[PDB]
Amino acid sequence: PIELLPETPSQTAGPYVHIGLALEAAGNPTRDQEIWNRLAKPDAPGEHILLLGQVYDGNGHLVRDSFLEVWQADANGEYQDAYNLENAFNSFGRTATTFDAGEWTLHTVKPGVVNNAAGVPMAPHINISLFARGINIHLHTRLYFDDEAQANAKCPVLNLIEQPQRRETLIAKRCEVDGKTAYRFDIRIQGEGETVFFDF
Amino acid sequence: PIELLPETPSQTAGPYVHIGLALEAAGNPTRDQEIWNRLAKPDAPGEHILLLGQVYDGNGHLVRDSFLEVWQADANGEYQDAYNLENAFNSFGRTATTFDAGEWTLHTVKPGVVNNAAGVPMAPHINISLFARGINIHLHTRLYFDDEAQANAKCPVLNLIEQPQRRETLIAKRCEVDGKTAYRFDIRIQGEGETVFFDF
Amino acid sequence: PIELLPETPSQTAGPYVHIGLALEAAGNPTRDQEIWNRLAKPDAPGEHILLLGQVYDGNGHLVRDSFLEVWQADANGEYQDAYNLENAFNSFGRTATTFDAGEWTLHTVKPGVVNNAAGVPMAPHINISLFARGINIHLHTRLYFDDEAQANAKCPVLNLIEQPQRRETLIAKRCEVDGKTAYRFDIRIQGEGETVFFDF
Amino acid sequence: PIELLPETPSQTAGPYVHIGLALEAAGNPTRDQEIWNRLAKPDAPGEHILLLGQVYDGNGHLVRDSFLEVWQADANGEYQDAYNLENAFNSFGRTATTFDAGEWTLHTVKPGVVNNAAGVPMAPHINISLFARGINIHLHTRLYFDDEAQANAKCPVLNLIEQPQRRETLIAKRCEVDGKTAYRFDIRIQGEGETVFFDF
Amino acid sequence: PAQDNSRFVIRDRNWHPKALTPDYKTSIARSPRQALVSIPQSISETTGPNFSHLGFGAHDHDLLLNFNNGGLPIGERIIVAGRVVDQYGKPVPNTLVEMWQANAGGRYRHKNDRYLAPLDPNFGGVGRCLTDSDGYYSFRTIKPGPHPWRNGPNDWRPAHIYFGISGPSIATKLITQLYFEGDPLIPMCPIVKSIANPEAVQQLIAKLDMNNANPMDCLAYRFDIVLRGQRKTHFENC
Amino acid sequence: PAQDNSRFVIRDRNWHPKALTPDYKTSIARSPRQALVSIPQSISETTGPNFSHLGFGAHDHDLLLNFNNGGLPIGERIIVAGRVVDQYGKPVPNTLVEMWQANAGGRYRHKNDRYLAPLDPNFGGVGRCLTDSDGYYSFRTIKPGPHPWRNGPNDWRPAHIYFGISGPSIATKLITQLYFEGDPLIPMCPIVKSIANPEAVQQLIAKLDMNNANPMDCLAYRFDIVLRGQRKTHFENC
Amino acid sequence: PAQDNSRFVIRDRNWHPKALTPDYKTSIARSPRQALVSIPQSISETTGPNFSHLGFGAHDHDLLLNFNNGGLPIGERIIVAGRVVDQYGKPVPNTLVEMWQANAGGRYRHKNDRYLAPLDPNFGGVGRCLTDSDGYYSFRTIKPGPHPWRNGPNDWRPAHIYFGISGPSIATKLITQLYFEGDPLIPMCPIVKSIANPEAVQQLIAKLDMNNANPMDCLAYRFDIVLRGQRKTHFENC
Ligand SMILES: [Fe+3]
Ligand SMILES: [Fe+3]
Ligand SMILES: [Fe+3]
Ligand SMILES: [Fe+3]
Repeated sequence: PIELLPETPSQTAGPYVHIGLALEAAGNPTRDQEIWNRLAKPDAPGEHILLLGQVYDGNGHLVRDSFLEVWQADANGEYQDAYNLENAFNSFGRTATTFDAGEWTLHTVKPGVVNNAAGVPMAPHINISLFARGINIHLHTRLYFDDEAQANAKCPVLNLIEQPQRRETLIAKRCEVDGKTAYRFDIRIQGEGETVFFDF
Repeated sequence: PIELLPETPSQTAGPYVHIGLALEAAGNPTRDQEIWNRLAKPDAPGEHILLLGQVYDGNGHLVRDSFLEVWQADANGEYQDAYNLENAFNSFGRTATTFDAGEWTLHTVKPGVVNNAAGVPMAPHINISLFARGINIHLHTRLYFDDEAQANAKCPVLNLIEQPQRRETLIAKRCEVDGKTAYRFDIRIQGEGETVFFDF
Repeated sequence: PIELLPETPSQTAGPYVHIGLALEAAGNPTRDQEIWNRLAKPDAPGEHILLLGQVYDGNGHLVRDSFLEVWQADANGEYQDAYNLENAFNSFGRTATTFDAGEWTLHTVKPGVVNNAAGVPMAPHINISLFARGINIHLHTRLYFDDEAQANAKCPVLNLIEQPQRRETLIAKRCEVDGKTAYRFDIRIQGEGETVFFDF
Repeated sequence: PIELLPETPSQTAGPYVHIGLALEAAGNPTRDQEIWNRLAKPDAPGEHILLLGQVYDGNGHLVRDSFLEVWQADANGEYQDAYNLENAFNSFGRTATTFDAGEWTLHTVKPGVVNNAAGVPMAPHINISLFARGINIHLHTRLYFDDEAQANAKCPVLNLIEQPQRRETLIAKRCEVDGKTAYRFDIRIQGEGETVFFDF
Repeated sequence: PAQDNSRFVIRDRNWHPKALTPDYKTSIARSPRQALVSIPQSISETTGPNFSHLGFGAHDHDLLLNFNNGGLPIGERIIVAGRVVDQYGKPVPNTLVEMWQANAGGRYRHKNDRYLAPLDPNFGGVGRCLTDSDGYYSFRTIKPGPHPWRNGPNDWRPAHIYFGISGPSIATKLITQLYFEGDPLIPMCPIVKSIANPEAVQQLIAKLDMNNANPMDCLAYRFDIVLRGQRKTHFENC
Repeated sequence: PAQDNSRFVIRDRNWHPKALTPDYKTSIARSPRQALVSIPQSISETTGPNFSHLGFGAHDHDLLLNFNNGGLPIGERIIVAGRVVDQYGKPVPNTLVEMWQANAGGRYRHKNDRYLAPLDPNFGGVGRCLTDSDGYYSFRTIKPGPHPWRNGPNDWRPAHIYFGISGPSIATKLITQLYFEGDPLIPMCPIVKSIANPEAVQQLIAKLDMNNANPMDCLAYRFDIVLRGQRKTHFENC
Repeated sequence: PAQDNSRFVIRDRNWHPKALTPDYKTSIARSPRQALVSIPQSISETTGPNFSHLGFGAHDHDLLLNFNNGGLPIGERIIVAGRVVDQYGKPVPNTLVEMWQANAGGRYRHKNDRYLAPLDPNFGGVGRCLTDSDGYYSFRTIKPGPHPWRNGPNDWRPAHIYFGISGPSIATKLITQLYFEGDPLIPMCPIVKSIANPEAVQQLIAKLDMNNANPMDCLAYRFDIVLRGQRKTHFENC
């Protein structure tokens, strides 16, 4: 058969990933421009939301060295790829769990609906990639919203998860943190309540 | 050493097994004669019973596409191998889980006692072979009866299972379905309460 | 793919074929029973006919060392495989061309119609196999009759010959020899008027 | 020595060529635009002519399944390569033998003179490529005109054919079809009167 | 009735695929985590159904004719034939061979298959027969097409026909899959690769069999099946 | 108009099949017995039609949709794609690629084909396209089935698609046949074997191309085509 | 009467010698130039004579005794024996095997042979027999000598015995030549070399068979013969 050049193989991001990719989180000096966890400035259109979560291993213990990358549509359902710190909104961000701060946070807006390649609407979601010591190739998942039950039930991506119980692992829980709208999204890498991870 | 011709290797029966082996269930027309789940005519000697069960994977979820073959002595402890739809009793039959509820059923008689090769009586049992998508080589088990506790305690096959707790997984529970004597035999392929599977 | 034992390869019957297979024609003593050119005794049912012919090479020169075997139905269209010199009719015979007698002859009856494997009638024919010096594997042909034009035009075997002109090479010419019905069938191995040869 | 990538090897166009390249002839519906045998609109400059011919195998039998491509200068000696069904003249066309009569036809104009690479005029000619079942790589030839005898005698391509007798095989015969000027160009693939075929 | 009068050579469960073969994703949750428990052969295991008295329809072995809704199925006409023997080379006569498959485009006639390739109105995809007195079986069918499935993101089964064989006892009964000589999907398939030993995989590849073809009609493939060796009992209980 | 401004590398007529290949029976009477006459390249041979202004229908390259009589054709959904380059490796853009084939069962939609395998009411078997500006072409179709033919008594063509490619001149134009990776009929076919060199035969075998497949939809095969090398003229007439 | 109930595996005409093998000079004018026409097997081709009731003389298989003119023939006393089977390995019982040969000096008992080596007054060179119920035949003879022939200017046939075998049908009937293990003339002979495949040539070389020799009496050679495989019809006319 036709064999292309093989992809460079993945390796773990290791225990010190934050020195390269999360400088403030590493407690190290930052450069003038950093890619971090504030996707939306106050002036961005849409519903401003705080996202937060913890990451657990297969023994139910906190992962205190994770690194997360996120990719989401703006409130209108458009992906904005022109990354610029001057923008009121960027579709891309980074966050982390650390020894001092085991709960990651993101400051963003709720994403609008995006159609799949067949033109079927997907429920509002944030794409997440998870990296850490012990993780040889990053884990892909999606954060959906518990206040989008009707859309979630019809999402062509959630519906590819064979078991309804596992679909529940991708639904973040609305709450309030310091008087602002928030959603909690915990990830369980292994075992009881294991978060669904995707391949694509 | 002496090496015979190797056996043809097993493969999974796949998710569409029912189109070759359970035609009614595939949603398809049947042939004049099918091998199915009614082992006994009403005139067959012995105690007429319903067997039923559900099959669970390692996550506790129903296996909705399983296919089961059974082999049992008649009420007089005789294996009837000359398969015929006109027989009062067939020792062989087939069943499959319903896709909605996942429950298989068999209509039969309670098997009589047969001896092992050393002449020791085995407790009344049904030999079962389980096939499905995800199962690369079929799983062998035995269904014994909870109202045969004295015979079960002395069965030379049950006593080959090292742990009493695991022996309990092979004991079907007497119940009533539509007011008729039945025994329920659930199979757990993996994990908590995992059913004993045999090699021979 | 599946490869069977290979067939023993053919070789030419050579210049002295008659010493083994045509003893009288070789001018050598015969044994008590010989397989020769009289398929029909006078008492055989059907139309008694003489067949005769010459064999030519690619330069139009007579082949004076050929050996021919023939296989034909009786007048009723039945093949008679129980070869016996006592029989009024045998379906099998042998003839030859020699230095002294360059024209072979056969004494037989006109064969009846035989259906092909699809049940379609073939025109009356004699199957011929031709052997000689210079012929590495024997050549198969058929002798049909010029007074069977309607049947010949419908024969499923003649109709597999793509060109009508080549079909004419298999049609023997009715004549009279010493006041008896005869057909002449010349074979041209190569070149102008080349006789159709079959593979099956 | 220097060895380039090898050319993809030819194979026969097969007996069903017409379904890909001569759709009308396959007995099939045509597409909106087809490349076919009318090279000239009525307004095309020059002398409008019909070309026709039959194709013979080595046994003198019609080749009923042949497919021909032609390439010729327009009346002004220009090769029109920008193929378009709206053009007054196309230098390229296609034709095929009818299955009953075996005769192909082309509607065109008489080509004007073009020079060879050394600047020597070639006599008016049509370049032809012949494809069919049994032809493993197409045969190239040229059709010249019998009323251009002076030009033909001086053509540097015709004079590369060593024997005058073979040059005659490329000379089409002026005739009249339905009262209109035509030239007949029969091709004999093999044997007596074998048509000259070129390599270049 | 049936009697206990033979023993069957123990299976090599490293020649068969193991239960847990995670690249075949559904096997992860449908594989036991505890060891199988070995038990000695008794009459329960060394006997099984014989199907000599099962009534077969005229076309049960002929998939070109057994789902006839006005025409022939579309696709590559093939005979699939072979012999069932045991590990000692002994033929297994009068044994039940069942087979099922997708159509020429890889679509199954099953309510749960929603692959976009169309059903064939004249193809059902199921056959059965008994081996003859010399151990040979024969079916006529259409070569199935490969078909995609929800495993990895671009996984495709090679062309395959499912087989079930009863044999002399419940100890010999087997389900397997037949693949076809040369199919470039075979080395890539995680279900084929559930079998760890490459020589075992070769045992599932049917060979083109021109000797068994009907000229101008259908091709043929040969698939021989080997069931566990059967021997008489010896020196037992003494 | 066209101008003479290039030369084409001379064909290797021992790499191509020869005319007389008697195991392919029809070649015996349809092969010249006289030698071909070599002639130098002139404008007549070094020019040819360009089809940039030919009007193509929307589905001309898509055999799953171009003979639509109410449904999809039955059989293995495949993309057949590749690149046309010359012997120097240069892409051949905006060139005409035509293809035709039998259906999934080896039956041709031609009045002269009476093979008993049925026609498919939604399959015609003809495609065309132009290569793009980088030399690439693409078709979507059904994998054709093998089919018997009246050569020897049990001869079968491997699965094959006929290709015609125009290229820059009448000197480059080619008809060939594409075969499929692993097909066990390839080594047995007298038409394949008209090509004497085994390495040349390999050039006609399309490779399975999983990278180009549409998951849950269709597989893909890659078939690259090499036309005669084209060079500028040099040192002529001096 | 005879019935059509079997089919015979198609011949490999590249395993057999081709018709035109010009180093064997007589083949040049005695080879058809048109292709053979393939036809399907019918009762005409799949039946043939059975010679069970042909009457054999007591010495028809024993060339040491069947031309007795007062003494034994001069030359190497040998048994020539073997089995006739078909390509599936099935024995061919009660089949007619005829053989003929030159004497110990390469001289044939035919008026057309004027080779200067003398005739042997007690040797005729002709044998026949039927294979037994297990497919075995046996002759006793003198090993034939090589002989010169008018092909090239110094051509010599290896020692050889001609064989004719009927088999079950006119489709199986064969004439061939047996050669002898080690004969240095075999690689040089243009008749042997009419067979293109060297493996096929090896099939014609009889092996010295000391196991079958009579001590102090005669040696023995083994020559097994394989006729076309015979199978039952299947799936015809449906
Ligand atoms: Fe490190
Ligand atoms: Fe499948
Ligand atoms: Fe000789
Ligand atoms: Fe074809």
